Amino acid sequence: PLKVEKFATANRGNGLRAVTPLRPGELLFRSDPLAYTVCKGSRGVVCDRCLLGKEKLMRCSQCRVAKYCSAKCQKKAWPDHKRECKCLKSCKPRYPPDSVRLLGRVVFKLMDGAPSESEKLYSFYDLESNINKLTEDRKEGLRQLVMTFQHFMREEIQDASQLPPAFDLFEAFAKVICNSFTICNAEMQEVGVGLYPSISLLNHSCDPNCSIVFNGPHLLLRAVRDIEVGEELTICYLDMLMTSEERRKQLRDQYCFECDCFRCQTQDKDADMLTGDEQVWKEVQESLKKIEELKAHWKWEQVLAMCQAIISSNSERLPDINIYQLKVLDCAMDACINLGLLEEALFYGTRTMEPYRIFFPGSHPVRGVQVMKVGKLQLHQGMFPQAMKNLRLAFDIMRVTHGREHSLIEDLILLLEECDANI
Ligand SMILES: C[S@@+](CC[C@H](N)C(=O)[O-])C[C@H]1O[C@@H](n2cnc3c(N)ncnc32)[C@H](O)[C@@H]1O
Ligand SMILES: [Zn+2]
Ligand SMILES: [Zn+2]
Ligand SMILES: [Zn+2]
Repeated sequence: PLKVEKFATANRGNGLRAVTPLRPGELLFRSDPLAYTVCKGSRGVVCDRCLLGKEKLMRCSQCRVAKYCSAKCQKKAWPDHKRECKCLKSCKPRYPPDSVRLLGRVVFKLMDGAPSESEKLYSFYDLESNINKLTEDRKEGLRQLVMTFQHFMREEIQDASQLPPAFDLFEAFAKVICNSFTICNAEMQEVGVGLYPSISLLNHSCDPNCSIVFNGPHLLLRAVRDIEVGEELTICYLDMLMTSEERRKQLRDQYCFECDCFRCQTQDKDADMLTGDEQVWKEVQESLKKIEELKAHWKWEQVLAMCQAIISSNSERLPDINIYQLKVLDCAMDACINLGLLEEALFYGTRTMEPYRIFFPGSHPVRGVQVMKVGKLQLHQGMFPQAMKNLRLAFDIMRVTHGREHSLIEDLILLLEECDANI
């Protein structure tokens, strides 16, 4: 029996609420995507199917765009790839926007696959589109995505008879905008995008009572606070390292609503997030656009070189509590780890630990994984009591946010065992 249920909220459309009391860590829903694809920067870096990175990937011989970690993944992916394959080939070397490839897989799944378990509570047809709130600028952008879709799908979709009944391409892209999920690997690197329509019932909170984590394309929804019967379930749609002004803009631009929560009313944590000299963090925030772009393409050496230029600058520096400085530190930590610079990684990672405690309150999967990385670096360095403390803290968080059903809990348990045997 389900612990959650769809309901009509008073002023946020449809939502999800608890049917039984919930405790921190309790698994509320599991889902595979209705449809998903690899994101632009991870294309050819991770496997199209399982979203794991490898040093060498096999490509699909027909289109040479889809790439896989194994013969098993390539064969298993063939049904959901067969029709897009003709489209990607005939449109080479033009590669579609991620949302267009995603919507292609939506159409093929809806036309050719059995009804999807991902739609059990809520279907793609049910999804909010926010049409009557879109600006003229947004509508124009969606009209270009429509034509991009029609161009890219020409080989497989000729007319409305190859679409689901009463299927409006404009309205479908509007649904995509405000219901796409960014998929991340175990290390919290962005690797894909997917639609999970039952999960799309969850409304936003800047201080949520639930959390989702991804294990490959599989999505786990867990409570991270006590929740009582009838209480609405919420997740945070946004990066925690954002000011209320930055949250207002993205929630307006992407989700067409204004947030009334306590954090937004009081600009909760804004002042701490923006400490240091404004001119300096303006420039660091500018640079982060290139840094994050490079990182989205796994270009670790260039990421590290840009981050070192900031972290160890000869010009003025920022406190580690500044969110842009914090972001640079994490990018440098993750680069060093992938480049095997483990002493330097531990240096940056340890510096993020107190800012992460402040900005990821309660149980948040992002902080749980960060602490696990630091303790793993400390274990490899022989700092056994210090590693053991952070590994236990990571377990305390990730037992709630990840849970037994997430394979990273297994990896963490082994690290805990290895570190305890040392002690
Ligand atoms: C993923 S859907 C959530 C389910 C949605 N309420 C529905 O009816 O299908 C995202 C949309 O829900 C609405 N929404 C989500 N969180 C909200 C909030 N905190 N306040 C008002 N509306 C919200 C916005 O319309 C947003 O674009
Ligand atoms: Zn694979
Ligand atoms: Zn192919
Ligand atoms: Zn808010």
